[PDB]
Amino acid sequence: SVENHWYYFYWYMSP
Amino acid sequence: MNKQIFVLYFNIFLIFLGIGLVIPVLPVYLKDLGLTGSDLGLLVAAFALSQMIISPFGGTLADKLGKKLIICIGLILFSVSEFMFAVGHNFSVLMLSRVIGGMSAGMVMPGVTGLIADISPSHQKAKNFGYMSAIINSGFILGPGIGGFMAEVSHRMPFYFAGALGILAFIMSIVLIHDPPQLLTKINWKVFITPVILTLVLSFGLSAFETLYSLYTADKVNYSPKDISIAITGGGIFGALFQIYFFDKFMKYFSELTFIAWSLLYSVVVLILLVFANDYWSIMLISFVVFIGFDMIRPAITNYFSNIAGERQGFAGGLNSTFTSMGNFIGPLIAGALFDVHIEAPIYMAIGVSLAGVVIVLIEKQHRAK
Repeated sequence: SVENHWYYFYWYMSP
Repeated sequence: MNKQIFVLYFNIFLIFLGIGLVIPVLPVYLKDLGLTGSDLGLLVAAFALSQMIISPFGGTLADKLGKKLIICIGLILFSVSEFMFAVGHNFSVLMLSRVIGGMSAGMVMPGVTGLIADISPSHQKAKNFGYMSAIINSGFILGPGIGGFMAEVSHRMPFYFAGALGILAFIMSIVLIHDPPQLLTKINWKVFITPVILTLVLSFGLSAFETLYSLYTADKVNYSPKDISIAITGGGIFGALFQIYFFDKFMKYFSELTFIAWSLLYSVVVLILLVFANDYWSIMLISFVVFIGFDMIRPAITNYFSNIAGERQGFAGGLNSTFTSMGNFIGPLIAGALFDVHIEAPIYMAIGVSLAGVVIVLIEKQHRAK
């Protein structure tokens, strides 16, 4: 699903 | 462009105007009631350290609860923080206000970056990042530029104005915005080192110069805040104009590393030229030159990050912000102590950090060539 998750200090895009 | 992106950029700009507001007044603030330069550096250092401490928790919270709500709460806390600064009278209340403001900034920014990344497709994850960089630099430069100006009448309302601006940003953002783990292990982090040190250097130099300039020029030439205002505004405008209207022209005839090295040499020479100057008009002219020098490096570093990251632009955009905060925290804290031990020491450390950057550029380039 197009949605971003937050790791430490940066966002990363779901597959 | 959709207005939502405009307001998301305006939030960044407001945060970095808050981070830069204090500098114009800095001498008269605490050399009228009996403080020293150490705490003058410590104030802005506390702001940036609060930002650093708080960004992870704020990011995570925002991810687990929402972005618009976090952004609005952040803006509210920033406005409250900035209004608290304008009513304090001792050092502890000012320290608490700066820490609160750091908190608001560090839990604002993750929401704004998340929303921008969520609204920009894969074809706009570079142009919008460049716009973010540009807005951050413009806000940081123009913070003092406007904070000096209205300080001349009713001294204690450049934070009143900032508070009012902040609540306006709050209400505009809530009304208009229509928004109802092992990845590291793979990473070699053996190429990311030199862009990280370069952005650390650049942030250190810019923040330390901004911190030391007001104190030095008020001590030697007895600058009123109007003079510091006009110097910083002119500097920033000249640098931004030279950037926008000649960057593409210089890229055709150099490489990124050589461009950065020559810009750094230009910066280090203009700093000593500033040291030797002892006149009002002279030191007024040197500001334009020094900001022209400092405005070139940042886009080169952003392009370097973009070209090395490849697909995962978020990682580079996060490292850039994290180490920009690192520089913004470590610069003024050292600069205050250096201005305490001597008068010309902060410029000497600026020289040193710039030459450091030159040397790392040189070594990096040498070992890529070999």
